[PDB]
Amino acid sequence: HHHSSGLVPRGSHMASTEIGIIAVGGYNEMGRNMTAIRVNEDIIIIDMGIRLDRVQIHEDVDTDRMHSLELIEMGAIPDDTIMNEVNGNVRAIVCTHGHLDHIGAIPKLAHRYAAPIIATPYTTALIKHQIDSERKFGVKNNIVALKAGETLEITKDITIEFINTQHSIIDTVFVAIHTPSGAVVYACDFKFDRTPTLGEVPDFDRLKELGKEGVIALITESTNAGRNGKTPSELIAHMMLKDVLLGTEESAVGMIVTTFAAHIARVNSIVQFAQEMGRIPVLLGRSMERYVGTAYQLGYIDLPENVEIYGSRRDIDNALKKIMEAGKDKYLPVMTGHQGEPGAVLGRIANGETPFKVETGDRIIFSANVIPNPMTQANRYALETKLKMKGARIYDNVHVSGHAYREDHWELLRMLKPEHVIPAHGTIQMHSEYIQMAEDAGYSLGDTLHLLRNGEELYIEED
Amino acid sequence: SSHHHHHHSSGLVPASTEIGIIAVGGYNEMGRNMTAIRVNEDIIIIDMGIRLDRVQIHEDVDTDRMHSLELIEMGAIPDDTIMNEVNGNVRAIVCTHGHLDHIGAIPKLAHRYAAPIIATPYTTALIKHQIDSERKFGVKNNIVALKAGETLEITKDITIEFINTQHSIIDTVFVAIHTPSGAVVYACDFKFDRTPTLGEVPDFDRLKELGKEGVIALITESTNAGRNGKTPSELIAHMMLKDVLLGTEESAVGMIVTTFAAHIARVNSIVQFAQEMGRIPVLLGRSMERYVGTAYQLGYIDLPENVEIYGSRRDIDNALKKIMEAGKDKYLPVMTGHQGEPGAVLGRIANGETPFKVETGDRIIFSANVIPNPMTQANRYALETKLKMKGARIYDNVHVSGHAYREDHWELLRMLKPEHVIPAHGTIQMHSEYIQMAEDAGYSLGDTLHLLRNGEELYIEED
RNA sequence: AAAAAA
RNA sequence: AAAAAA
Ligand SMILES: [Zn+2]
Ligand SMILES: [Zn+2]
Ligand SMILES: [Zn+2]
Ligand SMILES: [Zn+2]
Repeated sequence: HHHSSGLVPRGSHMASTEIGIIAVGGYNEMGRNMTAIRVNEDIIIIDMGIRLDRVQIHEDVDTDRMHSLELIEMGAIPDDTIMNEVNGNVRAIVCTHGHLDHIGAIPKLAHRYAAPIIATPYTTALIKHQIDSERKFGVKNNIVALKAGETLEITKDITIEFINTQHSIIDTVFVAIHTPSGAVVYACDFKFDRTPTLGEVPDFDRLKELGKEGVIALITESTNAGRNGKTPSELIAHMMLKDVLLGTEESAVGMIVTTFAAHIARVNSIVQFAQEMGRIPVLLGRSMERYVGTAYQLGYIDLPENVEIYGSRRDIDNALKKIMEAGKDKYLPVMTGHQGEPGAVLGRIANGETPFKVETGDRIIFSANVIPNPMTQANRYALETKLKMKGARIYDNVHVSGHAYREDHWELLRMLKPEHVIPAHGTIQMHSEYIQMAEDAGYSLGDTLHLLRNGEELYIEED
Repeated sequence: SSHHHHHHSSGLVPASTEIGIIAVGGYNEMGRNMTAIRVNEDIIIIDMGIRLDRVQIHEDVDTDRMHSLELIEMGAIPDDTIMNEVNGNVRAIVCTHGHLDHIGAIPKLAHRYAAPIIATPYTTALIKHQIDSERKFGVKNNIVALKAGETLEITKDITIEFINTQHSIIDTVFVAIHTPSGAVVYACDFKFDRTPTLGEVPDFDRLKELGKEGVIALITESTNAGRNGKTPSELIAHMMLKDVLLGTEESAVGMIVTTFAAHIARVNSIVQFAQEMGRIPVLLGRSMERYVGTAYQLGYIDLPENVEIYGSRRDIDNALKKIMEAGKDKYLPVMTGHQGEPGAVLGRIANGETPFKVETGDRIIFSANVIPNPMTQANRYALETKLKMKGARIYDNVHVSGHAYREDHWELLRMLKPEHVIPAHGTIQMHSEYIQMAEDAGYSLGDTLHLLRNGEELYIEED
């Protein structure tokens, strides 16, 4: 009557953890990133960012005076009101680095959470400055510096680990949240760089170790997952910049370099080249003085003792007057204004509001890309037109990306071996590209590969 | 009553040379370049090239068997019949380098001119091979090897000087035709590279000397004059390739590199990297063997004694079978097929017509660009689809251009100080970009800056 | 941005 | 691909 069919060994389940991946902002767009990681009833927030272009489309703005609710209505700050309906209490806010798409919304949203703000030293300095620049939301959260390779136990069941990585700003980290059932890894704004000009090479060994210890979920940026191959190293930008600055038959012509003030590796390269060219490096711009000086006071960069740094309008105008009468061949001005921002040094120069006069053949080196949005594109077009009309020669895009490419994401999937993968930090189109890469690696959409929209919670019941 | 005055000039001399710039091919399109420089009745032809896409659009066509007139009707070679209306006798044919857009039409057009063919040693080797495979015209011009930095006296009034430059193939030169009234400089397919991995740095000193001695006219390529800034050095391609090949956590996976067979510097880099990776470099492909062997056999490269080189179908299939049974992680195959050419090694592999089987995770590195015309785009798309469907990971465009950018052209204008400038070697759109740069430098179109079409002769007289 | 092809 | 603004 009855035949035996077979046997199956049932596994043990010694620890049941309910994980929640909550997408607050930056899953439908570039900017205003915010993620919440729930471990049963505790919540770790990662990255309260701003979306700058939605600010730029309104002329009468002054983000500093606006309340967070209007900023949410504008879509510039993550709509974190969904947090009142996530089942848990926030125990920490973590920021992976100091870019505004990760810390820009801190002074508008952090004060409502009874939780510290945990970040790397440079990031904590930048967060403190960002909060100090507003006196409308009095945000006085405890601010904790956690260095890369260090751990901090936030709950008996939750620990936070920073992993060193590379990016277009120093002191970027992966975040690993360790839970009774494994690790949740957050990797947004990262880049593998085996030859960085500043810092150490990302911790591939620890990444393999984490992959072997158990990763429940990987939250990772999708920004350049559609660019084939691997990201070029910062060394490539360094060498291209060296060739533009030194490899020329027009040594004694005027030269200006503009780049991101927070791109400390790039700025460091530029000032060392200045020493090679026999020119004095002159950093111009409030943001230049702030960011480079902060880096210097934390021991992140070294600086030649002939460097000159001016952030004040009249010190800047005076330095430019001194440069003009001493000879532009005698200095290398590194200044703000690469996106044509009004009020930045290069834009005031282009408008003739300056003692510095651009002449035919003067070289202007944009060690940056143009941010692909119509607003910044219009500003850069106006600035470049003005500079070209005064005879300047433009060296654009002397630059490499700060984001992992498709094959970098492939390698990170192979190292971390996550049970689940969640693309973050982009549009649904960038997520599409990531999804096709992840399917190539074995993941399945809606099963182990998850497409989230702003305001959605993915629940993971890990045995 | 009314009165004024004027000084009449003397009709006396304080012996007249007429210069002619004749555009035959390559001024309306990419490919089939050919220029004629006339000094009163003597003519120096520069570059009889082929335009390959006009061949590719016709099904199953044997250019080697075709007459010159059918090829001209196809648009695939310069229409030199206009030479029967130019008042002079051709005294020399000069080729600036061995690319097919400069030498491909030689076995169809050179034999009708009572003149030698003058080129650099490597270029002469390639020309001799090109003639040997010709099967319709009996070509018996003498081929004279002239090294860079040497001069050769062609007529009582005309000498030819080669100046070394950098390009995507070794032994490229500028040509300076010295006449009684000054020099005519031809600079097509050149690139400034202060750190080349092969050859010497272009002779900037001689270029300045020429500019000060007197240059009547500069004929120059416009190919990338619309690219802002300066061309990245070949060292950049070298370092990107080094990082792709060496910078990975997947040491023991299969890797295949494809690149231009004539890019001897790139191939040299790849083989030295193979030595670093602990793999055996195996060059596969008829063109690979021909070009690399000619370079090695003339002392342009050195090669490790473990290198293997196979141009024959069965040596190739045997080497691939040996690679599969010895382990793909133990070899670095450098092969033809980067444009998806049918019959090339990579294409036959993708078609599964070889012992080599591509598996998931195998890396295919195109150290090349996709040539922007619909035919090669279709071929590369088919090849890439086939490779991706077999699990390959694609690293594309690990590559830098071999052509000067806008500011490189600016500095060459500043060095050579030509009286007249003539853009060549591109479409009228590329010439538009050049013209806009040259107007920035003081030239005026139709006066000292001249946009010529195929089949036009520009006259340059003495004041 | 000018091949591949034995 | 996330600013500037003494
Ligand atoms: Zn960032
Ligand atoms: Zn970001
Ligand atoms: Zn060429
Ligand atoms: Zn060419």
